[PDB]
Amino acid sequence: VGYSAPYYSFEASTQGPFKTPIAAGRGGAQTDENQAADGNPRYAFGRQHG
Amino acid sequence: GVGISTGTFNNQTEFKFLENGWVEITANSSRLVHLNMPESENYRRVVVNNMDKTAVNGNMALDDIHAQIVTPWSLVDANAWGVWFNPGDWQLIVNTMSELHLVSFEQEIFNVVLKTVSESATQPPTKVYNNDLTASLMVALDSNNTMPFTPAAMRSETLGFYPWKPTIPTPWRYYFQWDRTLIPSHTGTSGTPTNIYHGTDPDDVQFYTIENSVPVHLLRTGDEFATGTFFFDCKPCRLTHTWQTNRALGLPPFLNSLPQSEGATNFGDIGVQQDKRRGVTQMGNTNYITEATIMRPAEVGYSAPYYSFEASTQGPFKTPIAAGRGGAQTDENQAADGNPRYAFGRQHGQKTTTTGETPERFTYIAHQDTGRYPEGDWIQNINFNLPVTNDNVLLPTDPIGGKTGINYTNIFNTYGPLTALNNVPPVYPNGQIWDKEFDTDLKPRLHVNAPFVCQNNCPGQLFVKVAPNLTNEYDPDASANMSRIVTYSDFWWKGKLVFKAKLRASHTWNPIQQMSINVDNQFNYVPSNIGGMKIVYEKSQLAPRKLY
Amino acid sequence: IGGKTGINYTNIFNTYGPLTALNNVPPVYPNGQIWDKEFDTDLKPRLHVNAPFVCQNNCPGQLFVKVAPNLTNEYDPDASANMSRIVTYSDFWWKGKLVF
Amino acid sequence: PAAMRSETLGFYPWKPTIPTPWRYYFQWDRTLIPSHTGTSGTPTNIYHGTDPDDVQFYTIENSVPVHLLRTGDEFATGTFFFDCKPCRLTHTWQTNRALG
Amino acid sequence: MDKTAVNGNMALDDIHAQIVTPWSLVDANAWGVWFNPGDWQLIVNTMSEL
Amino acid sequence: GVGISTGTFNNQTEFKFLENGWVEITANSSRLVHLNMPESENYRRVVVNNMDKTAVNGNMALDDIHAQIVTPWSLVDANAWGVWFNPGDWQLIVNTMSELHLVSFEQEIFNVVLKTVSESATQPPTKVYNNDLTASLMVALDSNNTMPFTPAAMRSETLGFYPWKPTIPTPWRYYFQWDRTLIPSHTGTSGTPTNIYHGTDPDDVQFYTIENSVPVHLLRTGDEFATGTFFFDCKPCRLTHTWQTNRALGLPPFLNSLPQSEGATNFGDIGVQQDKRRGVTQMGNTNYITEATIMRPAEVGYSAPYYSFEASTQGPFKTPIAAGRGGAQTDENQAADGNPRYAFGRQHGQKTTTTGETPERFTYIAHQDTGRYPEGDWIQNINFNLPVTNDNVLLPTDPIGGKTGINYTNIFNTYGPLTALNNVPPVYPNGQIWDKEFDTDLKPRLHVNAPFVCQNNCPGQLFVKVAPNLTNEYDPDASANMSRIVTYSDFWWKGKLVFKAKLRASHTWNPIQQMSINVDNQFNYVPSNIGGMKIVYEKSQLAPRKLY
Amino acid sequence: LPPFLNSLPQSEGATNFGDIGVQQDKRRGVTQMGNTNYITEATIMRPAE
Repeated sequence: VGYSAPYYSFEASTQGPFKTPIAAGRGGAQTDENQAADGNPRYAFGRQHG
Repeated sequence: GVGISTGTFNNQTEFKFLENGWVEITANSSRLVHLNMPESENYRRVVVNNMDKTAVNGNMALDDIHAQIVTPWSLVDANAWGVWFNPGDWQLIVNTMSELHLVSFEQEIFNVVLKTVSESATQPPTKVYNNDLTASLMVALDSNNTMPFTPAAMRSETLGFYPWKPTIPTPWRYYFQWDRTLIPSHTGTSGTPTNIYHGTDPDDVQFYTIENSVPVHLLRTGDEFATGTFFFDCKPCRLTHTWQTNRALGLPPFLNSLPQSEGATNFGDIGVQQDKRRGVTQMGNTNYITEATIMRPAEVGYSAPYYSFEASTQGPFKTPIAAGRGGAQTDENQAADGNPRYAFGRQHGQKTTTTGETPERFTYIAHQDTGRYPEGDWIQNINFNLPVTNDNVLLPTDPIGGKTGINYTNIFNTYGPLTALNNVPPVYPNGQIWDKEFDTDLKPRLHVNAPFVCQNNCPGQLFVKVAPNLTNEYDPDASANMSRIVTYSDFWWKGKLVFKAKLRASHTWNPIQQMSINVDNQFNYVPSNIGGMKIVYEKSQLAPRKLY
Repeated sequence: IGGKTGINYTNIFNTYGPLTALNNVPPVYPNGQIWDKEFDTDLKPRLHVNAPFVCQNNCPGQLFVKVAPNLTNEYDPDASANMSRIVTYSDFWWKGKLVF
Repeated sequence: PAAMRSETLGFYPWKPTIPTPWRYYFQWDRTLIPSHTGTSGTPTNIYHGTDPDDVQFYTIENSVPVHLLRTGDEFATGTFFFDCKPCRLTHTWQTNRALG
Repeated sequence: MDKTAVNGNMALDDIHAQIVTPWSLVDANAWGVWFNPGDWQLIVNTMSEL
Repeated sequence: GVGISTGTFNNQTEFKFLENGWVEITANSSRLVHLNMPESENYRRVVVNNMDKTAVNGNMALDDIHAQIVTPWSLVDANAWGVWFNPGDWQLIVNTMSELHLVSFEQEIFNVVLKTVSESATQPPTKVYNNDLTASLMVALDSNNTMPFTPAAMRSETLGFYPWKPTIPTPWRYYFQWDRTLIPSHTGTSGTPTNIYHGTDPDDVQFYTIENSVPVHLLRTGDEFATGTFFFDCKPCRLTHTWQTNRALGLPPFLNSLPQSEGATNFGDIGVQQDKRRGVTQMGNTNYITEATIMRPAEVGYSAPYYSFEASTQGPFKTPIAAGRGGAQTDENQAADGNPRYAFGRQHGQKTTTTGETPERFTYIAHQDTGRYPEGDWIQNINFNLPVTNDNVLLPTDPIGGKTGINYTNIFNTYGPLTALNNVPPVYPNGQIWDKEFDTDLKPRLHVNAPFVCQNNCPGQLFVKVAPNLTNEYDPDASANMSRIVTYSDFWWKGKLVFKAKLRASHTWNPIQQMSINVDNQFNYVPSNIGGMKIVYEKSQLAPRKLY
Repeated sequence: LPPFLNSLPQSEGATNFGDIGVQQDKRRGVTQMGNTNYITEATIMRPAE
């Protein structure tokens, strides 16, 4: 159930580096805002959307 | 019969346009095949041991130890692009179609001839060629695909590529199980690493004979043979390449400032602080939204270990990769892994009139940008404090295992549930057309050697052999070697491959990349004053396609 | 690893393989995207980390809008200048209907 | 998808909104070598330009039929059906450690 | 380039080329466009698949 | 009506493949046309006399004297390749079709708007634009082709070539008969050669008005107009060029000796004395059979006088030629006669963002080798004694009339009953598509300005005009000038051209010449950071065809 | 198509000519004189003879 993937891994092809995506992050017993990790998405937005 | 031809020569490829932009390409190929009696009339079980070469520490990749069964039969293989299309036809396909479908295959043997060389050992020792009218050619079509599959194109051993040049089949041989152990080492590795050929696991043993498995046909001059039509089962082949990288997927950032003047330095500018932008990332602990940082839907391509040899029951083997690199960074000089290399002879592209035995070769750099610049890769500690500190980064520059010529990219693997890749593009003319899937529970998502893998059913292989032309003396109980009349046969082979293609449509304002003759390549498409011929390789997914 | 003290084997680690079981991404209300277009790639990704719904064979097409040019009395197509327009703007009502 | 930039229609029915300026990626070639704080020198950081075979310039005018609507007019897309596996509204909690 | 010009800042890369068009995009693909906190509660607390 | 659109924008070109390799191309073109009220509301009869310029001896070719009728109407012309296809589409046609058929044409006017400029002569003098809801646009389609035919493409005055850039029609004017006499002279010609504008032959007088001849339509916002479908009558256009010269027709000489080795100097050799060979010639008094001498069936191309001005009733005019040269010998430097030159603006190819009023231009060098190298020509006395003697030869080098810069090739003409030539190839994007035949008893075998000439029937011209928007004061008996409200109109024009094409087939082993983007031309097919656009011209009969 | 006159007579008069307003070597249009920029009425391209 789940898998391990390289973290804060930038890969590079024909147009510059890019972050390697992960299907799920963590959080729970160990991660909260403080137990911050990879895989969890972050949303930034304005007055029209929240 | 004796004075009657049993067939027709046909090397015409027809293009028949249907409705709704579908063409039906039917490639006819005809050759004169020359065939000699077998070295022996036996099956031979031979081992190849170059232990001496691997005996040098640091040379493991030079390993060639194997066991194989040598058979008295020859294989007629026509699965290579060059057998069916010429530079002319390829241009048509490649510049105007957008996808290819392999539909069927048929082949037939006609106008068989058997002669016997008689030497009138004279002053100037002479030899008379005579027709053996009642002699037979032996034909076997393994349509139930019993025999192990051996695509002659991985050895540049297919029929030849020119309709006005006679050809020959290859001696059929197949791998026989063996057990071998080889421990890697390097220049100056004290000692002698184990390098052992253990032998054969009895439970892995399978000796196959044509005679016991396929029905054999004897054809005399008057006879003829024809395979019927075989239909393949295969997903279509795209004739277009993709160019978008993770870096080019979706909505670009809105530029708050646009160039006011033309000029290679008059850039536009996002107008917003990288730590003050809106959008999505997968960096839960950061407020920086950059193009390297912003979220993309999946990953195009993947990272795999390079110049990685793996080892199982029979020796080391190179780990295969689905796509190499090349472009901005790799040319012949920016040489990498993943790009295939083709070596071949006079029958398949090496200039005909060229003297010398060095194969003709080429490294294929596709056009779909789906590979990697390992040199641009970097791992960096999760705190993400930015001008990253030498010990919160792993650069393709830092050494692993203390080896200075090894970095984490050589052992790296970023394949996973978000990987998106494309099958392999066609390599004209040296590339194989179709391949047999592995009879494995779980199968490979692609084959790096043919764009077409037939799953449930493939055409069976065609085996040929001069039947034994005994002399008056023959004693089956002698421990000697059967003495035969020197016989050879010439027959005509005619094959028919049908494809289905779809015509491309322009969708951009700007023109596309097309194959075209020019003052620099021109002479590669016409004979020499000597009649020398050559067949330069070409690319196939010239036009772009949007990935997303 | 590599003698870097702030890097360990987990940062370069990968245990994805033929026994991996995972689930697609959950919906993010209200900022998350609903649907996404699959990649026109031979082999496709098992999921998309940005939308729980990827439409394969067919997706709704995009909708583009624009005020057509409201020219003034003076207009010279062969001038290397910039077309002069009457300051126009438009307001319209958009109505959409999504069924689940 | 305008949602990866938080550029969708707005979320409140009683607040007027606006569409986003449409733009799309154009092929380019760039090289950037990683480095760190105190990396002697200046790592290659080059914008090479465009592979001509990767070039695709698209225009709306040449590709889609354009509709001019005046006040009296109206426009309607018809109904589009999606093709998508269902989305689960439940989470799993079992780890390899809790199976069987 | 100026920003990446600082060693250790590669992840701050934003170099790209794009086509700027005179058209606007009407995009409504975000949850917030179709449901309110009220509706979301209903879906999420009582349905099991969507 | 007022708030209702009466039309649709469409600039999509569709390619619909039929059976047996026939495509049906349907080119949709849409533009926003801007139109102003007329200078005057009258027909004007004006003469242009640049006598002063021709007044310089040696400047006759600079002649511009003519009479014309100036009309209050504008012409909507869309006959230029660039109006219907983009670089993208052209590549498709040109690289994959082998012949083109122009089938039909339709055009319509919609979404009409009329505004009136009101100036609030303020501090900073202002002006308000208001809609004149009851005002009318006047449309006239001369479908009986009454008016004299005036293809706007010979002046680079067609609709513009980009769908996202508004355009304008041209002020319609037509030639009015005049009589003029100009005697040629040269630098230092004593005296003043007659240079007279005699006036008009009364029997050659034809004053035409739109109002009296075509039905006029008044369209208000709510209205719309549509021409119906017109079918053309025209022979097909070939998309291939020929390359064979008289020198390459038929059976080559049998070579009695062939190169034994490869080598740019290892030639083969006919083995027979030029005066001892078999074969046919038309040199009844000679036994020499050479490639320049042996008989060919007819002649490909012809020789015509060069930089020849002829004179009739209205001034001198350049003698036209069906094909120029270029290739081995002519490039921009090996400049010659017969090749057309195109001058144009920002609306038709000149870079958009370029400042400066010099037209953008280009000389078109076709690909069909059907022209001449006058420099290689020679006349030689019938005795044919060979190392010909200076006075039994006329070389492009000897002077005629004692002029040292004139030779017999400039006055030479070898057109005759054995001449074979091809019609003119298409010039994308500045070239005209179709042309009206001459209503002459005997007609020209071709037109050097359009590959398509419609004989029996052509689409009629489309005339547009803002109707008079009078003010409160208007006195028809005043010798003054009618005072009008400053009105202008914007309307959308939509045209539809349908073609029929046939797909090409490979017939040679070697690839063909195809149009393709590359690192050197790439930036000519995409906008600038400023949005500058340009439309570089292209060639059209790229692939070869055998002549015989 | 005759050349578009950028200047028209303002007064009646057998000498009140109109004038093309453009330099013969700066005009748009077609010719068959590949090596020249002069577009005049004797020079401009006609369809046949």
